[PDB]
Order: sequence, then structure tokens, then C-alpha cells
Amino acid sequence: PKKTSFGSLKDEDRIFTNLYGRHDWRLKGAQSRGDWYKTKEILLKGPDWILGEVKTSGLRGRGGAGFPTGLKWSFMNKPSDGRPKYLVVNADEGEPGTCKDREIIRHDPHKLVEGCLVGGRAMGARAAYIYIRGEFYNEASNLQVAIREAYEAGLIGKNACGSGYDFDVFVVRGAGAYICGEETALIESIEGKQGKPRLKPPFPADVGVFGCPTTVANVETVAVSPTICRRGGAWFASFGRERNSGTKLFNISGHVNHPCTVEEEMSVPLKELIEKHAGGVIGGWDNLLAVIPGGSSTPLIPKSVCETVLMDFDALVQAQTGLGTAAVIVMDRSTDIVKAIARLIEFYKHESCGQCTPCREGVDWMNKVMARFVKGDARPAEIDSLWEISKQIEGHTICALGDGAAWPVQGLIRHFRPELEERMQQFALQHQ
Amino acid sequence: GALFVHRDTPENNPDTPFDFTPENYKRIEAIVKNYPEGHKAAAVLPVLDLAQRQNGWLPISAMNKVAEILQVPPMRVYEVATFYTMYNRKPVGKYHIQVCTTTPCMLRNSDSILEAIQKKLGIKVGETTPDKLFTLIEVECLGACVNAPMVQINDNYYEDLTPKDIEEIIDELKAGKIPKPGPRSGRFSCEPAGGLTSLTEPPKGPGFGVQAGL
Amino acid sequence: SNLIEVFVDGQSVMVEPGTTVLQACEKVGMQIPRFCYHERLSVAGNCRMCLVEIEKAPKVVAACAMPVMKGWNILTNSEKSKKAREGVMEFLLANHPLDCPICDQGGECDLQDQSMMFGSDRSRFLEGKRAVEDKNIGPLVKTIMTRCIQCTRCIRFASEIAGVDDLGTTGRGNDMQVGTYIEKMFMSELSGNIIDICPVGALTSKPYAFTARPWETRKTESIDVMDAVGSNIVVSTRTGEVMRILPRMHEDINEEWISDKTR
Amino acid sequence: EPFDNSTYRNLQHHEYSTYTFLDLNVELSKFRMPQPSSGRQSPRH
Amino acid sequence: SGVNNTKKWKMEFDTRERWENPLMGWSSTADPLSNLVLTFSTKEDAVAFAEKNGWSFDVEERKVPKPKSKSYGANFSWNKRTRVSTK
Ligand SMILES: Cc1cc2nc3c(=O)[nH]c(=O)nc-3n(C[C@H](O)[C@H](O)[C@H](O)COP(=O)(O)O)c2cc1C
Ligand code: SF4
Ligand code: SF4
Ligand code: SF4
Ligand code: FES
Ligand code: FES
Ligand SMILES: [K+]
Repeated sequence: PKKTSFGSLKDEDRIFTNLYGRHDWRLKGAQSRGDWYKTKEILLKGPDWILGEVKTSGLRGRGGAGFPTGLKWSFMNKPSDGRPKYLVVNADEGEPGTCKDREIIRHDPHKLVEGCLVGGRAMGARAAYIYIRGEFYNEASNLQVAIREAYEAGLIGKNACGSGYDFDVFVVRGAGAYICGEETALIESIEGKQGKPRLKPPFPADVGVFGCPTTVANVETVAVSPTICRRGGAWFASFGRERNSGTKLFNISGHVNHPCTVEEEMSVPLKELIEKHAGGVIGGWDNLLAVIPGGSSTPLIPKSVCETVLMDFDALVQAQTGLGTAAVIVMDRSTDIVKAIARLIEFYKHESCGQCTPCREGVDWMNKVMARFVKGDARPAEIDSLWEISKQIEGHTICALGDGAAWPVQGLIRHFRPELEERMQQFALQHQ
Repeated sequence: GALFVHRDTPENNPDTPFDFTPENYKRIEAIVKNYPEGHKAAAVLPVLDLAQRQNGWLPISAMNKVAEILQVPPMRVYEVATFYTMYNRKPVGKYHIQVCTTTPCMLRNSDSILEAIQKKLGIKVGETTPDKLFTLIEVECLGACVNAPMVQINDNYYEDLTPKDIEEIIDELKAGKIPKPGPRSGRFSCEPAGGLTSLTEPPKGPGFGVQAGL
Repeated sequence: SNLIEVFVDGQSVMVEPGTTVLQACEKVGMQIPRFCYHERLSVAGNCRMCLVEIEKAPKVVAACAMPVMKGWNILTNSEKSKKAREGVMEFLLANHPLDCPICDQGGECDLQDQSMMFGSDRSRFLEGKRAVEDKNIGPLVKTIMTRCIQCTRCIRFASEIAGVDDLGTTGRGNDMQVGTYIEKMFMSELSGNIIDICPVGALTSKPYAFTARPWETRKTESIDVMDAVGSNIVVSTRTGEVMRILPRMHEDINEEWISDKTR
Repeated sequence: EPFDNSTYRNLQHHEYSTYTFLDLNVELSKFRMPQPSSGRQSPRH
Repeated sequence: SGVNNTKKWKMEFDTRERWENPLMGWSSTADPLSNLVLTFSTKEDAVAFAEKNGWSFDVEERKVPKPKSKSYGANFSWNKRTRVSTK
């Protein structure tokens, strides 16, 4: 009646039938894989039917927030006040360990552009603003030529799939930043302004791009949308756990035998994923020291908890971390966790928005103290202060990256505090 | 560098010769018409990128000139030029040697690759070759973390590198030869190193479990 | 009618919809600490000091850019609010140079008073402070840029009240130098007003240049005669001489700005 | 025609010129819709 | 920016001659009622002191900031020319 375990998602049920780039990513191959089927009725059925299956699917946020897509998109179902409604797609891929979007932009672009069209119909939006990271050049052009093919087929824009709706698609290439991944910075960066995220609520559903009703969405979040409506929300709700339904690409990287990404059912025991696709962490399972479940922002977790913990938003939560973006990063025994964290939070300093006080002063301060810990010149007292200033960073920032950089520091402290302490005594001994 | 107070210099003077090609101008107008009127300043970022393509680096005259084509105050262009990453405010080599050392990317010994480039070029991190072809500067996560430590050569992605794999790639660029942008192994884009564990059989064709007329 | 009933520290106040949280507590006398929100200027929320504790809420809110609605009690003196006030202010004072013995703003020093009210009594910083090169933007405004902290006040004033779009921010991260990038010269009829909107002693009156210090000078109120608008000014005098001319507040006459000609 | 899960036929990204992004962006400009008007020319107006 | 010093009425006397002492440059004066200010809760109570002590008084009025309307949403408008150029 219900799935006791999870995993081994049916290959027919794998939404991204070209995620490995082993099929024609042009228009002809895409529709040969099920893409662009009966979009007419999908567009004709209106926002009510499209959002209904989104509610039925219960698609959780695939961009690193986990917010239910249903009511997020339902904010657009509202009569127009004159300001044209827009839909933007976040393709920044800023998070270290994120690779899921990068492959599927070029490998199955037409599925993505059809995802915007279905999403925009429910959204009542006018134009699509896919904000691709500037470093992602070749894939961005790959997606844009796909849009040209769709335009020549009369699938988007004027009379989208012969349904009367008019939906334009624009691929805006960024100029390189983690911060642009944040939804308000993406709006700010699209507007030509500095890539600095704006404050909280005025809402994007009300005040978005150019002061118009918009809503950001992760590429995978809108990529699954066509496959959602064609097969109903009942497809996606069948897999996954309780309100952790569905599948997701899993970026397995780090000290593993076969570093790769793979679409698979979500809420799967973490040991199964790293052992099946990655062939286990190099040097065996016991060689595993810690796992960053999804994205750098989510705190790392030691192997003592990595034995079972299912890969879903809730299960990571009692695991004192988050699912984030399902970017599995695996450190081995030989890995220096203190060095790895310092490298991780040094990245946050470089990719700091700079606007708000905490994430700018604190994260750079986090660099200085954590660098001292890696060398070991620090003193044992400073361990807890780093925890305190981490809490000062948390929840006091306009941007969520501040909390995205405080969590790794807290996770490192809570799970490997003796490691720094002995490393700290080592410095105090040889230096005398 | 890490400098953000531009000083007028003989090459980077406000009268530095810069323009846009007739081919370029029709590209900017395409960028402008792509965006709604009343907010055409939103096209500053693509246009600034386009200037970078035309004349390599971005002199202060180039940043000033694109400001006038966008009817935007010149400093507002200055802010976005010095806040993002690939906007080269100073001259760079013909090939920008980009490398990622973020934790998910450095776990597979990105230092060995970075060191191998440094010794082969005789160029330390930050500077360019004496002949002005290569500039090795370190960058954060570029997005391909699932692959082995990769390098972004000017504008194309090379993945699954190795302290040996960059060596013949670099001297290819030295002796007027481009390699194939992609992983330097059997893996094509992101497949498992041991083989293929997903998308085994042919995918389902158009039409599978559609409920009623949809 | 339209008035929305909200509470501050338990006491209920009557506020017009769209009122920000900071304004609501001002109606009862509670002045939330601020460094970015200026009444005459726009709102930016860059200050991160106006963080206040909302009743039965998990997240501290920015009192400046937040429209208050009904059924909210602004717990100004809550422990959560004071911790947030303590946290961000320690961040503010982390990279402030040890200058205010010589910094002219010492005596007003919006950092000093707020530190003496909402802030710790010791520093746990154990690293090296950042130093920022000075930029010249006037023979009438001094710029020790290493002191100021992420203005958005100089920037908005130039871009809204003076129209001169030359001041800005350059970069990201801890440095993100704030200034003019290229060597430009910030002159406008209202350029001198950046001096008295600077909470930190970076943008300081160059003609002043440590002539005197706040406590010793006597402030008398008069009207400027240089123009015909008749701006209300404060003639700060000591020992029988005039060192500074400050803009008073009169709303309809001159708001709180005076021309550089008058200053 | 035959299903061959051993080819990365996505290879057109290799022969991609630097200008290509904007080059084919110029050409579909015909396949667009009139952008909405803010009324005023610029926010500075 | 704080407004604690503008919540109490104050009575002060007019300024008189301030000549420099011959020996060393000073600020010598000869008006005892020079550095004498007095705080008062309300205006009518302040003035009641003036007639009671028979001083020819001059009264101003309590200038208070007029109530402004601030909206962060205005910083990004669709048509209104209040869109902030940079934050
Ligand atoms: C610093 C930062 C970076 C982010 N980067 C990304 C990103 O690269 N991709 C993404 O899909 N979401 C990213 N997000 C999450 C966004 O806030 C937002 O949730 C996302 O664009 C859309 O999520 P949704 O598809 O669930 O609506 C980032 C958030 C923050 C705070
Ligand atoms: S917390 Fe950091 S990244 Fe977020 S808005 Fe503030 S300065 Fe920018
Ligand atoms: S701004 Fe000037 S007076 Fe204030 S603390 Fe800093 S150095 Fe001292
Ligand atoms: S001078 Fe004042 S307003 Fe300007 S950046 Fe420094 S602290 Fe901010
Ligand atoms: S980890 Fe090397 S690119 Fe992000
Ligand atoms: S007062 Fe500075 S953030 Fe609201
Ligand atoms: K000042």
C-alpha cells in the first residue's frame, strides 16, 4: 500500500529521459521522448487545472527552499492590475556541489521551455526570463537554439501550440555571482542593477521584475511541470515520502568511486544512493568521514547518521541539516574537515553580496577565525564564540546566504569539535 | 588585483579608442528590444558583456561609451562592471585560465591540476604570461562539481582534468590548437565513472498514462 | 475607517495602513536605532540595526522596511531584539578604525551613542581590521573612507535629493569600496548636506577640519540670509567665533538641508 | 534510429563562436511580441 | 539622528559681548546670565516662570517632524518615476 523503502525509480518514470545527453536534445528528439504532447489541451484547460495537479503533486521546492510549489504559483492566479505578469527561471547553479541544472539545460532544453509555458499559463505570465549563469555559455546557447526551434514550430509566443496564449521566452545570461541565485538578486540582476537582493515582503508575486507580478522558480521545478500535467499529480505523489514526494537529480560528488548525477526517487536511504550509483565512497563505506547532503549551505553530517538517513527534506531536518539541492558531497577519512569547511566558507566570503551588515562583516570574520583554526593558532575558547557569531549571522540578514554560511560553521562545530581541539593542541605543542 | 578605485592611465584613459562595430550595434538593439521599454537599463549587463567580446578587456572608455548608449548615468555602469566577475576591468591574456578550488571540486585534488598549470606556464596565480596568451586566476564553484577538477579556458568548459590532462591541453592552445570542451575521460557529460546506472532502456514514447483528455 | 490597530510593548497604537514598524513605535516615543533609514531619504534596510522582536514570531524583523498590520506587538525591549542589536553592532564596530580621538564626528558619532546604549562594553575581535584608501570628492567634504560603513545614505542623497548620480558602491564583500570609482568631483548646490547625514565620521566638513568639538560649542538658532529661501540654520559658536553652520529643521522652509553657499 | 546509449550527440556546443549567443539572438527577434510600455521613456523621466 | 534632546522646553538668555583677555586670548564676558539654560516640561509652565521672574520673553512653537509615508515597494515601480537606481 505504501513504500516502506525508497529507491530504484522506474526508468520509464525518470522524467529527464535525456539527462545524460544520450538522446537528441533538439526539438525532434524531445517530442520523440514524450515532450510537447497535447500542450494544446494543457494550455486550454487553464490555470485551474494546471495548478490543481500541482497541488495534487505537491511539488516541493527544488531550488534549495523546499517550499510547496502549489500555493507559490497560486499567488499569480489573480486578475491583472495593468502591470504585466512575468515568469523567471533561476539557473544560477551557484551552490558548490550543484550540477543538476547544468546538464539538463543542454540535454533536454525543450522540456524546460515547455515547462515554462505550462507554468506561465497557470501563472498568467507574459514573458519567460531564464537567468543562466554567465559562465554557463555553451549550454545557454544550446537552450536558446532550442527556443528558436520551438518558435519556428509555433509552440511558444504567438498562439502557443495553437491555444491563443502568447508566451515569450528570453535567455538572460548573468555576469557571474552566487548571489544572483537568490530570488530577489536575480530580479535585481535582471533589472540591470547591481546583483544585490532586495528586502522582504514586498513580494515578487506583487512586486517582482520591473515592479511586476513575477515568481522565480528553479529550473528542475519547472522542468517537471509538463510531465506533471500530462500524467497528473498522481504520478509524482506516488513516489517519495509523506510530503516528501517525487524524484530529483542527485549530485553525488567528492570522495566517491563514481562521481556522477542521477535522477532517482527521493526520500531514499542515503547509504543506498552513494553505494549504488557512486559505487560507495572510495576506500569503502568505512572510509566515509562526513557527508554534505545537499548544497554547501546545508550542514554536513557524520557517517554515524549517514548510515540510514533518508534523502528527503524532513529526514535531513531531524538530521540537523537540510535536503537543499541534493548535492551529495562526500569527504573520506583522509579529508581534513577543518580545511574543507574553511575552503567552503572562504567561497562564501568571495561570493558575498556585501549589502547587509552581518553577511559582509561576519562571513569575512568567519574567514579569519576559521583560517586560524585550520592552521591551529587559535585558542580553545574561540570555538564557542564562532558559534555565537554564527547565530548572530543567522536570521539577521536580508539574504539567506548569511544563514547559508552560518550553518556549515555550526555543523562543523557540533560534529567535530574534538578535531579542532586536538589540532589546536598540536599547534600549541610544536610552537613553544 | 582587488582594486576598485580606477585611476586614469595612458592606456585606460577616458579617451581610450573604443566603439561598437556595425554588427555589434544591431546586437545591442536586439538586447534592448528584448526587454520592456521604460526599463531598458536592464540591458546593461548583456551590452557590457558584448563590449567585452569586441575588445577583450573593459577600459573605462568602453564602460563610459556603453553608458551613453544605454542612457544610464556612467557610475551606475561602473557599479555593475566592478561588482560581477568576468567583467575584466584590466587587460587579460588571450586565454583566461580559470580553475575551481571549491570544496566539492577540490576534494579530487584540484591543487595538483592548479600546480601543474602554474609550473607549465611559469605563471603564478593572478598574473599573465609574458607573451600575453594565458592568465591563470582562481575562481569559485563554476557549476560542474560532479566532475573531476575542471578548468574554464577563456569561454569553454573542460572537465575531468588531471595534472597530466591540462598539460597537453595547454600546449595545444600555445601552438594554435583548440581541444574539445568537455570531460577528459570516458564519461561524456555526467555519467557514472563505472558505467551507466540510469536511463538504461529506450525511453517511453509520446503518450504514457494520460488521464482522459487532459 | 482605515486606521489599523497594532500594539507596541503591549500598548496599542492606531496606525495608517502601510505604516512601517519603525514609524509605529515612534508614535509612542520608542526610537528604534537606525543607520540606513532616513525619513527624508528612501528606505533601504541596509542598516540591520533596526531589527526588532515581533511578538509570537520566530524571525527578527527589520523595523524600517516592514509594513505593520493588525495583531502585532512590537517587543522593542525583548531579549531577542537586544541580542540582534548586540550582534549587528559588534559587526559594525569590527572594522571601524581607532580614529575617533582624531575623527571629527567624535562627540556626535552615531556609532558612539548607539554603542553606549545598544552594544557591548568590550570587543572580541582578534584579527586585523581592514583599511580603505581615501578618495577626494571635494575641497569642502573630507573623505576618510576607511571609517564609513556601507552608506546607502550618501548614495541615496546624491541620487534622489541632488540628482547627481556620481556616488555609488564598487565591488562586493567586506571591501565593496563606496565612492566615485573614477576621479570625479561631487559638486552640487546641496552637496554639503552629505556631511550631516553621515553617521560615521568619514564624510566630514573639510573647512571645519577639527576646528572644535561638539560639547564645547554653543548652538544658537537663526535664519540664513545668503539666499532668499530663508533656510533655518543653527549657528554653532564658541568663545566668540563661528566654526560651523548647521541646517535646522523647518519642513516647508528647508526640510533639513541647506545650500553649500549657506554652509 | 537504433537506441544507442553510448553516444554524446550533444556536441554542437563545441563549434560555438563567442558571438554565437547574441548572433542567433538577433535572428529570432522577428519571432517576438511587442514589449509592454511603462508610459515614460525611462525612470529618470 | 536621535531625538532625545528635543523633548524638553528650554529657556535661555540673549548673548552679550565676548572680548578677548589682553594677557592670553580668552573669551571673557561680563554678563552673568550667559551660561544659564533651564529645562521645562511644557510651554505654559516655562512661560509662567518668565512673567513670575519678569523677563521679556519670546516664545517659539514646538517644531515636530511631519508624518511621512515610506514604502520599500516604491523603490521598484513599474511606471512611477521613483525606482531607485541602486541600493
Ligand atoms: C544565496 C542563494 C543562492 C541561491 N541559488 C539558487 C540557485 O542557484 N538555483 C536555484 O534554483 N535556487 C537558488 N536559490 C533559491 C532561491 O531563493 C529560490 O528558492 C529559487 O530561485 C526558486 O525556488 P523554487 O523553484 O522552489 O521556487 C538560492 C538562494 C540563495 C539565498
Ligand atoms: S547577507 Fe550577505 S549576501 Fe545576503 S544580502 Fe546581505 S550582504 Fe548580500
Ligand atoms: S566614526 Fe569616528 S568618532 Fe565614531 S567611533 Fe569611528 S573613529 Fe570614533
Ligand atoms: S561616510 Fe557615512 S554615509 Fe558615507 S559610507 Fe561612510 S558611514 Fe556611510
Ligand atoms: S565545485 Fe569545482 S566548480 Fe563548484
Ligand atoms: S534602520 Fe537600518 S535597517 Fe531599518
Ligand atoms: K557626518
